[PDB]
Amino acid sequence: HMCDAFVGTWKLVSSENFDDYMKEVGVGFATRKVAGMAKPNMIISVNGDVITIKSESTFKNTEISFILGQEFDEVTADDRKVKSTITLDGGVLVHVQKWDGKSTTIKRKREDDKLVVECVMKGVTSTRVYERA
Ligand SMILES: O=C1CC(c2ccc(Cl)cc2)CC(=O)C1=CO
Repeated sequence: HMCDAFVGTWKLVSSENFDDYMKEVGVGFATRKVAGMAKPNMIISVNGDVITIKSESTFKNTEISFILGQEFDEVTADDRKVKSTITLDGGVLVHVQKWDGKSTTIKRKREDDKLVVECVMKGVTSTRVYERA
């Protein structure tokens, strides 16, 4: 029942500061431009202890399946190979990605009828808001 309120089909409706976040992560110019245009659909589902997050866009399709607290390998939309751990902190999904000595955190929370995503790289944050599709 853990993540029930996250389950569903979500579509991006707003983004703020995403180019600067991507720059801070180390994403190159061309990928930033094309990734920044995308309006992804994110499909979140749960089956037993396994959570699946799929993202579909004109840029890239991604899929991760995981168990809370259990590290896994992830290939990100910008083709980083990272080690990821996702936990729940007070109702917020907290997703840490580690690679090349670096780390970034993606937080996902329900707020009103939205799914709010905050991407943090050091001092740089981006907020991405999704609504039900
Ligand atoms: O899981 C993700 C991925 C995240 C992203 C996309 C592209 C790059 Cl280059 C870096 C990070 C954007 C996002 O909104 C999201 C929502 O759950």
